[PDB]
Formats: sequence, structure tokens, C-alpha cells
Amino acid sequence: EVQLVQSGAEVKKPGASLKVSCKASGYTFTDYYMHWVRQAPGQGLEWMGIIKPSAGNTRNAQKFQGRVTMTRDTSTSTVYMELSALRFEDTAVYYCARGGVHGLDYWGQGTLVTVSSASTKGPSVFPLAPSSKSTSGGTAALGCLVKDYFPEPVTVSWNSGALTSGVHTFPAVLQSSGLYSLSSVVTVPSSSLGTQTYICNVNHKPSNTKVDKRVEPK
Amino acid sequence: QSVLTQPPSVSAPPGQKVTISCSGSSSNIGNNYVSWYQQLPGTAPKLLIHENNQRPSGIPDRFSGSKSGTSATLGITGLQTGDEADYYCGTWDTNLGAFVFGAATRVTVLGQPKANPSVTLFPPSSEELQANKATLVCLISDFYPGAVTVAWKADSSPVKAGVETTTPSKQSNNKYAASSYLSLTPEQWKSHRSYSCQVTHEGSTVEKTVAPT
Amino acid sequence: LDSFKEELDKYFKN
Repeated sequence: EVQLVQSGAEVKKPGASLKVSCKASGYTFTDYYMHWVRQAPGQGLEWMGIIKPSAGNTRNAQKFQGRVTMTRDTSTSTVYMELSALRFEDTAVYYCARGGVHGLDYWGQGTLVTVSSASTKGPSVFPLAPSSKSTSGGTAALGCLVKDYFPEPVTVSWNSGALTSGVHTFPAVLQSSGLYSLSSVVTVPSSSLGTQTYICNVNHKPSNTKVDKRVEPK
Repeated sequence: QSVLTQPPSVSAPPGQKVTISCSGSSSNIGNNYVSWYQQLPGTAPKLLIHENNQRPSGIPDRFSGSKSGTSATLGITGLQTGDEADYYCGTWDTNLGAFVFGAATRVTVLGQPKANPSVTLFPPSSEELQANKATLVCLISDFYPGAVTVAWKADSSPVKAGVETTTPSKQSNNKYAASSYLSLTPEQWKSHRSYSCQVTHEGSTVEKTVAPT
Repeated sequence: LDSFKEELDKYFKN
């Protein structure tokens, strides 16, 4: 299977430079072009450029010609995209895509790059214990509160990905303090609260922090 | 985006056919391969159509693409709620020497059943209270249409400060999700008898209350 | 150069 794995989300200061990596697997690295596409929050797709992994030829779009530099490492089947003179307006999700079938047939997961003068901040995870009066028949709601982190994003899984039924990770809210907070809740059978173990796995790549918080019955 | 012109939105009742046109010129569409891309809410873009009419594996046959002259068209038969997403037209422009995407076209299915919101309110955790903080978490989910208003009350009086509410967000099952947070100090939490989260949706209100006890 | 652009024009041409 063709897979394109990108580097994690990061905070960058204005004027700095960042290099996003894209490791290619499942296909011959030197047989296909590689594209880069950026998408600002709530905006459309913007093509950035294309690289030929065999000889290293690059061609960038007009908007990004003065600040983007794309390289590649054939030994590791990895394409790099460097954005210099970073600015607040560069905050976006950056994708690599394989240039098969004369289009962009396989995409990476995307890398959310935030440009800000504020520093990164790890999250504070608190349990949301399932209450008794808040239950709904045979189902109960329990979750984790991920408070006061910067920047986005954070990924929440339950039982290391072994629990996906009923899981709902809500979008984050931007507080007046400039920090984000969100909640992830899984609907669980109300009778298996005492037997089943419920762990929320919170990952904040920009701070290089992972928290596995255990949610107990109240 | 400017060289490729897409409609901002297309709509059709469930089970009907929708059509998205992508208009360009001889420099891009009239002479180069056209591809279409689908972006489900909260997901990365994926290839829907390549080489103007070919479907990769995993794409339902309800999706169809074609090209005529300097325009390309994406067709979706039997429109289901799972097709609601942003659709992008893409091709190569020989004048610019660049790959170009059209502006997003949002597909919306009309006549969707009304969903009354489900409200779940969490009191501050003991861990947070031991950490000199307190936050009330009100979670609203499975509502349609996606317009909710949240009101908070200390006992029976409104609270305006410390209230942060998200914009309604599209869930994966379509429908909608929202969350509202009320930030308190541990003093104000234990000092009151009850705190309330009221959610108004389509002229009807669902209210849940929690108490320090 | 324009050679790479000409390569891409040839590739994407339908």
C-alpha cells in the first residue's frame, strides 16, 4: 500500500524557517513526481510546487516562489519542503502528494504549521467521570478534558486505539488567553463501568507530550 | 482558484443527482488531464477522479467525471448524506506552468431529518479542583440544523464571564456537534447550589443542571 | 529551466 507519512505539527516564530518531511513507502520513490499543497484554516487548496525525485528538479508556484525550497533524499525515500521567512499568514496544513495518474493520487496526513510569537504549551488532562444522574438508560458518557494547550492540534485515542465505538472528540475552543481546550467523550455501556478500563491517550506533538490519563467511575 | 471556476455550493435532495462544473480555458482544461478531489469534514483530501473520467479503487460508481471542451463536470448519482464534503477540480495550466485547484464546491443534501440535540454536562473534576481550577463542560451533539445557542446560569441567574463556546461543527455522521465551557474558580463552584447549561435548537430548549454535591 | 516546465507540459498534456 502506498503510504506518505509526514512530520509532526510545530510552532514557528515569525522570520524563522521550517522543513516538513514526507517519507514515501509502498512504491518506487524515483518513478513519481511529488507535490506539496497548503490549506489555510477554512480556506481552499493551494498548490505550492512539484519535485522530480530522480534528478531533483523543482518548480514552485508564483505565490511561493520566493520562500519555498524542496529537496529529496533518495536513500530514505523522503521529500522535504522548507518554508523560509515564515509569517503569520503561513499558518496552514501542509500536504505532500504523490504525482501519479497525472494528478495527486495519494496524500500524506498533513502537517499543521502554526506561526506565532507565543511559546508552545503542553496540555493539562483531567478526567470526566461518568455521573449517575447524567446517564441515559444503558449508555453513559465519560471522557477526558484537554485544557490550556498551544498550538493546535491534539489527537485523542481511547485504550490505545482499541476503543472507537461511540468516541467523539470535539473541536477545540480558542480561549481569550490564547490557549486551546477540547474534550473527547466515548459513550459506554453503563453496566461495564466497573469492569472495563478506560484510558484516554492524548498526544500533543508540538510540545512532544503524550498523556495517558485513566478515567475512573465517580 | 482564479483560472479554474467552480460553483461555491451545489445541493440536491437525498437520492437525486448533483452536478459540479469546473470551467477553465484551453491552457488548462482544454489540453490537460483533469482530476477531482474530495475533502470530508476533518479529513485530508483524497483523489476522486483522475484522467477526466477514471475512478480509483474504493470510489463508489455513483461518482462520475467527464470533460467537454474547456470545462469538466463531476456527477454524483444517488446523493447520500455521506457525500457532503468539499470538492476540488484540479489540472495543469501550461501558461503558468503550475497545477491549479478550483475553489471549493460544498455539496449539501436537503430534506435531512431534524435532530433534537443531546446535551451532556460534566461538573468540574476532583483533579481540577485540587489544582485550583474549575471548568464546566457542556457537550451538544447529534443536532440538525447546525445552529445552537448556549446559555449558562449560576443557580437561576445568567453567567456571561468565563463562557467559551465553539462554532457548530459537522460530525462524521453528518449531524452537528458543539461544546461550551464555563471557567470558574473553586470558590464559585462550591458556593452555589446549581449550575445550568441551556441549549436552544429550532426554537426548543434542552437544559441540564449539575450541583456541587 | 523551461526544460522541466516542458517536461511537465508534456506529462500533463491530454
